[PDB]
Formats: sequence, structure tokens, C-alpha cells
Amino acid sequence: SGLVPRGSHMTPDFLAIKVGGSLFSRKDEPGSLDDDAVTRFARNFARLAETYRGRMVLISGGGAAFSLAGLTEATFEVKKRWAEKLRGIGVDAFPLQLAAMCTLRNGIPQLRSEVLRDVLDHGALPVLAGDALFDEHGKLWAFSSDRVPEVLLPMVEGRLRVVTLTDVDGIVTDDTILPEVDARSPEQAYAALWGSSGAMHTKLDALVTCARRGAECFIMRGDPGSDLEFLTAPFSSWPAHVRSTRITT
Amino acid sequence: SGLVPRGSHMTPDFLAIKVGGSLFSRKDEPGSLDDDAVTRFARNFARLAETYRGRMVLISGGGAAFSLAGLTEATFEVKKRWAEKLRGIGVDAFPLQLAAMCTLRNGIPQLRSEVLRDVLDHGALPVLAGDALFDEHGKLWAFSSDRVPEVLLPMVEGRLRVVTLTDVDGIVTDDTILPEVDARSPEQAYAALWGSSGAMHTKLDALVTCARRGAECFIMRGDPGSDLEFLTAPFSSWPAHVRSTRITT
Ligand SMILES: Nc1ncnc2c1ncn2[C@@H]1O[C@H](COP(=O)(O)OP(=O)(O)O)[C@@H](O)[C@H]1O
Ligand SMILES: Nc1ncnc2c1ncn2[C@@H]1O[C@H](COP(=O)(O)OP(=O)(O)O)[C@@H](O)[C@H]1O
Ligand SMILES: C[C@@H]1O[C@@H]1P(=O)(O)OP(=O)(O)O
Ligand SMILES: C[C@@H]1O[C@@H]1P(=O)(O)OP(=O)(O)O
Ligand SMILES: [Mg+2]
Ligand SMILES: [Mg+2]
Repeated sequence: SGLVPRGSHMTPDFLAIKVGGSLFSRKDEPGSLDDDAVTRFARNFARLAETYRGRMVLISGGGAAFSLAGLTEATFEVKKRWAEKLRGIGVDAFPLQLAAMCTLRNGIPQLRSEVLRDVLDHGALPVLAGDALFDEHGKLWAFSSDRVPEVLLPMVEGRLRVVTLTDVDGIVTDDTILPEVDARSPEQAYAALWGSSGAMHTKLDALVTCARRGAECFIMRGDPGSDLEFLTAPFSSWPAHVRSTRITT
Repeated sequence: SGLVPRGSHMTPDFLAIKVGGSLFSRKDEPGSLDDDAVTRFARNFARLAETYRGRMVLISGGGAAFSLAGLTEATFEVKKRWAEKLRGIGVDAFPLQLAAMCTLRNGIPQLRSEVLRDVLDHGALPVLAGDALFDEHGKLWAFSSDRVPEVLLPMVEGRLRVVTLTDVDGIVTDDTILPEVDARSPEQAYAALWGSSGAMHTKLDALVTCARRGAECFIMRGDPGSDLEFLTAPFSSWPAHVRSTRITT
């Protein structure tokens, strides 16, 4: 509860990188991943993981009453595919079932397993994804990958950077990207989604939630072969070609 | 830490049923499950789960430095196969990754996630298996399915019955099955394995560990189509045809 120095000149202490399903699969082609995209992304994620050893999670999107239980199995497969690929290039990537670690209480995700923190402290790379989570009444709910960074908020010390890679450069207004969103008052960003129609709304809600708890959050375009080293760097030092929507408080 | 009434006349409060890989797969045929065996076993397990609603786990055997991480993925698949089958017949079966819930400390498994207890309290059937677990130094270890019942010991109240279904009727001495093993002094059972050669040794170690902490443990032959209703009943009420090795204190 100490004073945390923050700003565009500061280096993040922790990276939560989420890779959208759009970027490595097609809905028209169920349970089929684009292996080339996974391969190329994995190379870039591997470099980040070495710098942020024990200070990063990779969150995968994608993945095919109690019937929702199949979701846990579907998203486990996606985590396996990333982790296998990453281990193949020397990263200590370990998939973790969020449903075994987290439950919902009054709608808020609750981390209920100490294992995630231990895995990080051991210097491994947790590979996470969305899931089917139980609430306090025993009902299952689909918990989007986009919301996984929320589960990190009480656990991460220091400066959390959350980056959601998607198939657009940010929040589009009209015609142009919105470069900055103030999480204390983001009504303009929500108004832009209404202009352009719920995937991005879930992203915004999640990243506003994280930004209100100090995180530096980005919506930006992913590309399998793109160098991501700049995500280790202070925002003010980013290359000029990089486009994003930045959500902060 | 109260007085728990125990004995062959008493009904178990909780069932941990482990199904050996031998019973629904072949090592000569990697990652291939016998679907007919899984189907038939699932029918029998479903009946037990209805009686022991919230009071049972199913533990699957089988399943194909940091390379051990692939084990978590291999045993997740096996848990998925059981859970899918069980949900298909109306059981609320939910696979849980033990590696996300449990770590090793001084060689002892430690339950580190509250989720298992919640899932049980919600009346669902956890489907478990062996796994790759981290220790306190960040090293992965293969943790046998046969040892999963140990993780339940601090969590289960009342009378725990552990049943390990395998491809033999019990511990064979010489020629005959050993019907009773006293966990306080089981040197004779260990001597029998030396006669007949480490799968059964792991079983014995695990079940002795559980029996020393009050559990009523059995090694017995599994058969996909065999009725298992007797496993809800006091030992003294079991049908006369049933053969097993019973491990108690
Ligand atoms: N104002 C907006 N700006 C950008 N994208 C938007 C907007 N409103 C809705 N979207 C949609 O959100 C999509 C990104 O979310 P989604 O399909 O869930 O991606 P992912 O697979 O990367 O999670 C974009 O492709 C876009 O169609
Ligand atoms: N004294 C013994 N009695 C019975 N089985 C024994 C004994 N010693 C070794 N075993 C072996 O243990 C095997 C059961 O263990 P295992 O192959 O690991 O089965 P599962 O797949 O059911 O875990 C038997 O098939 C048997 O070969
Ligand atoms: C809970 C479920 O996994 C889905 P998602 O909403 O996480 O995935 P997206 O990046 O659009 O595939
Ligand atoms: C940890 C790993 O799963 C293996 P097992 O030793 O649990 O399985 P068995 O019943 O002989 O297949
Ligand atoms: Mg989405
Ligand atoms: Mg075995």
C-alpha cells in the first residue's frame, strides 16, 4: 500500500500479454489453430519471457447448465498448444487451469490457489486462458480471456502492464484510433464502440478495471512476426510507428 | 480431531476411486484409450457419484528438466476423456489440474487451492489424475495417480474409503491374495511384492500413508462392466464373491 512511482518514463515490473483468438485461429474452422501464427508469435513471446522471467503471464484467447464444463477442457487445449510451442524453443512454459485456481464471488474473480504466484517465483511462464468458473452458488460462468488480467491485480506488486493484442489497432472512433482513455471517465471510448458495435466491450471493461487499480493497459494490433521488445520499455520510449489505445488513470 | 467411529460395520463418508490405466488403455498403443471400457466404467462410476454426491472423487491413471511439464498436459487429456463421458450420462463431472492446486514441500503434497473443496461442496464430481508438481525449489516431479488420495487426507472429514482398481485382485503372495494388511506393520505385504516384483509398490506406499491417517483402503480388480454399488456399503456387508486387499490401521 506504499507509494508506487508511475508514469510514461517508468519500466513495467510485470507484463500480462493476451493474444486474441482472431490472431491464430478462424471461427469458420473450429478447433483448428494456425500453427505458423502460433510459431511466430511464440518466438516473440519467448524474448519477452526471458526479460520478464517470473514477471510475465501469457493469456490465450480462442478455444471451442453444467454443459459449460466443456469450456475448461477447450481452453486447456489452447493453453497446451502455446505451452508446447514455447517449451520447444526453450521457455519454461506451464499451462494452468484458471478454473482450478479461481472462483467468482459477487461477480468478482477470486484467486484461491497459491500455485500461480509460486510458479512465477520459480521463474516459469504461466500460460493462462479464459475458463468456466464456479461462483459461490455452484453455477458455472464463462469467464473471458480478456478478463484474466483482473485476477492478477491483487497479486502483482509494482507496475503492471497489460497488453491485449487484437486484430485492430485500438478503439476506433468513427476513421481514427483513440490514443488515450482515462479509466476514471471512459464514457467516450464506450460511445465509440456503439458507433462501431461484444468482444471489444469486454476488453474495455477489463482494462478499465485494471487501470483503476494502477495498471497500464493497451489495446493494440497483434501480428505473428512483429517484434515486441518495445513492450519491455517505458511508454515514452516506444517506437514512433506503434499504434495503440492506452488506458490509464 | 474428534472421535470418529470406525469399523467394518460403518458406511464411508467419502469415496476416492482410482481407475488404473491398465484397465482402459494399452502401453503398446500410446494415447489410445479403449472407449468401450471408458463407457462401461463411467456408467458404474456414475451410480456411485449420485449416492456420494459431493462426497467422491474419481482419479484416473494413464496418460502419455522442465520437459516433465508435458505430463500435466497428458494427464489433463485423460481427465477430459473421463469427464466428457460422465457428463454425457448426466454426471456433473469437472476435471481439475492437480498441478494448479498442489505443490510438494519436503516431499509431501500440499493442497494449495480451495477450489477442490468448493467443487465438492457444490455437489460436483472432481475428476483428478497424476501430474507434474512443482516442489519448493521449482523442480518438477512426476506424482503418480496412485498418490492422489494422499492429497485428500487433510481435507476429508469423517470416514475416507480409498479404492484402487487394478488388473490384479490384490497383493499376491507367492499363489494367493493377501486379504488384510495392517498399515502400522505392513512388512509382509512389501515382502510379497519382492517375490512378484514399481506400480504396486507405489500403490502400497500411498494406501499405507492414507490408512495411517484413518482411511479404509483397497486394492482390487477393476472390470468395466462390474457393478460397484457395494463400494457404498460397510465392508462387512460386501458380497462374498468380492476379492481385495484391505489396508487399515
Ligand atoms: N470501436 C471499436 N474499435 C475497434 N474494434 C472494435 C470497436 N467496436 C467493436 N470492435 C470489434 O472488436 C474486435 C476485436 O475483438 P475480438 O473479435 O473479440 O478479438 P480477439 O479475438 O482479438 O479477442 C474488432 O475486430 C472489432 O470488430
Ligand atoms: N505382489 C503383487 N501382487 C499383485 N500385483 C503385483 C505384485 N507385485 C507387482 N505387481 C504388479 O502391479 C501391477 C498393478 O500395477 P500397475 O501395472 O501400475 O496397474 P494400474 O495400471 O492398474 O496402475 C500388476 O499387474 C502386477 O504385475
Ligand atoms: C472464455 C472463452 O475463451 C473465450 P475468449 O472470450 O477468451 O476469446 P477471444 O480472444 O475473442 O477468442
Ligand atoms: C503421473 C502419471 O500418470 C501416471 P500413473 O502412475 O498415475 O498411472 P497408471 O494407473 O499405472 O497409468
Ligand atoms: Mg474476444
Ligand atoms: Mg501404476
